[PDB]
Amino acid sequence: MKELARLESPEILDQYTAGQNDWMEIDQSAVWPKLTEMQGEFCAYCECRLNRRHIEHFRPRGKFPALTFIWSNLFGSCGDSKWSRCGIYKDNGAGAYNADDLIKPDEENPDDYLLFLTTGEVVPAIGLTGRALKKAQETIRVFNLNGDIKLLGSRRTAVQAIMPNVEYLYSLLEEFEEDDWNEMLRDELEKIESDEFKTALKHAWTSNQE
Amino acid sequence: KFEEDLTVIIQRVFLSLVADLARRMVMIVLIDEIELHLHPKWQQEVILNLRSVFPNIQFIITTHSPIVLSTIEKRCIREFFLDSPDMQTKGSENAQILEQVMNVHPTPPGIAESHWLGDFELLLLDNSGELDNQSQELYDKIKTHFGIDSAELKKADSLIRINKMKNKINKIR
Amino acid sequence: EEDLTVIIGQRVFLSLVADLARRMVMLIVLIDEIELHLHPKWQQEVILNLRSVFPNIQFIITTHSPIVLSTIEKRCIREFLDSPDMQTKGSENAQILEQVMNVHPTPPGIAESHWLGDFELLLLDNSGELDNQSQELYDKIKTHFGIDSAELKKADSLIRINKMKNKINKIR
Ligand SMILES: [Zn+2]
Repeated sequence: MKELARLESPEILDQYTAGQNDWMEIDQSAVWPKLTEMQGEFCAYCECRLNRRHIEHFRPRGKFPALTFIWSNLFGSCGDSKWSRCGIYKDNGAGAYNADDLIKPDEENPDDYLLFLTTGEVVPAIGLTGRALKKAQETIRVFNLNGDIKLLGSRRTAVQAIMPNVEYLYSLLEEFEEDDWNEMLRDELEKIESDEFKTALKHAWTSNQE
Repeated sequence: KFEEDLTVIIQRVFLSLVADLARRMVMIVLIDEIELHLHPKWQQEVILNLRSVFPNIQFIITTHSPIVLSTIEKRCIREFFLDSPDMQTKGSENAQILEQVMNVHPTPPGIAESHWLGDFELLLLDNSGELDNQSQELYDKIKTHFGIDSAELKKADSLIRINKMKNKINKIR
Repeated sequence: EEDLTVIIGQRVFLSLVADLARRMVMLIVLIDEIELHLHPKWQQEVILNLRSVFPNIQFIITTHSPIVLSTIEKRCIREFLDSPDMQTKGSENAQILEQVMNVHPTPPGIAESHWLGDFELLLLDNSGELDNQSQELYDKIKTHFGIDSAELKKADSLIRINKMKNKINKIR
């Protein structure tokens, strides 16, 4: 999960208002050119590469009438309805996910409630307690980020294929200077922006801003 | 829905089967569990030996191992509306045709000794990065249960250095 | 040993367990090829369900599957009879395959397997630069495996570590 930034809203979601209208009658081709600008070409919840894409409502469309044509509630998930990860699993799968106890990528930095170890596991952050710990333990459970073998297996490979690359940059740290090494680290953190699991790598590179 | 040459649906016995097939032909072949009583270094050279002897005979082999899959192309796999996978199995490692085509983790999930390494990082990210007593008693148990040569110790000693330098730069700030 | 001895050279498990339990209640087990007809997912939890449902009984099994060896200690592995030099309890099924069974991770016969390693060799044969021949092989890695596979996410991490190595050397 990254910290998506919702800037503007598609114009198409203004001639449609909840109630009389239905989500089906919306031309989703006019929404994607805006979602792709916000979250890039990656899933909002797991940061995989969107190849089988669909539009998900953070709060479902059945338990929350209204908010169905509201821009704030629309994200892009990685499973089309022709799956066992975020999106499809958030509805078919997990059976109780009261929406308050979930991380909204575009309103809550999903780095205070998530830690991506170099083994590809998403464990709650360090030291969280109370309600802040339930948010992490629920977003890791309703958006499967530790219980899907095809995702946990695809993030171990992506986070460990660069582990030898990380160990060298930090190895050549006490020999180099602060400015040059920081520039090299930036260049290494400016290339994961266009790579899968942009945040799993960033946590293996510097930290979850701790 | 089948292919033309291979359709994989996910030594004495194999030789007897080959001899029987050759005798029948000289006078389609749907093998079941091609990897039956075959050491791993006879599974990655079985599909390539079943075509060399028989050039043109459609095969409907069914398998359970991730090794005979690494000698087959993606288009030939048929999971169970059967649907082909989303990775190229031909040439792929026999630890990702298992994870991403058969849903089986590399390390056992039920063995408490496999989690150790992935748990040892947590005891290092909690203490700001440096080692402590509760973490050093899990590093030793990794250096006494996996021997001092193995990848498990080579990854635990890579976490130690990376997180000791990741806390060094953080400290300078 | 005393509990388990694997000598390396769920429905199916049902009848076996049922017969063993019936014989035990009515009153050493030679369990050959405990990986027979078992999906690689049930092979990871076969010896843990036999040391739990049958706590006090000596088991001698015959095995040529890396997964079921990953759930056994090295003290119980008697390969054709000295035990291996690596601990096979919690190790990756790809390192129990290379070091205990002498089977390379990728097939030797498939010429598409010697592409990542050949890529490393070519890239280190030019001092870390993608000149003209390693670039062609890298293009063939992407076109065959995928835009993001294990064989290309590893190839792209070599082109970067080598670039950094060259940059640092040019400064030193
Ligand atoms: Zn996703």
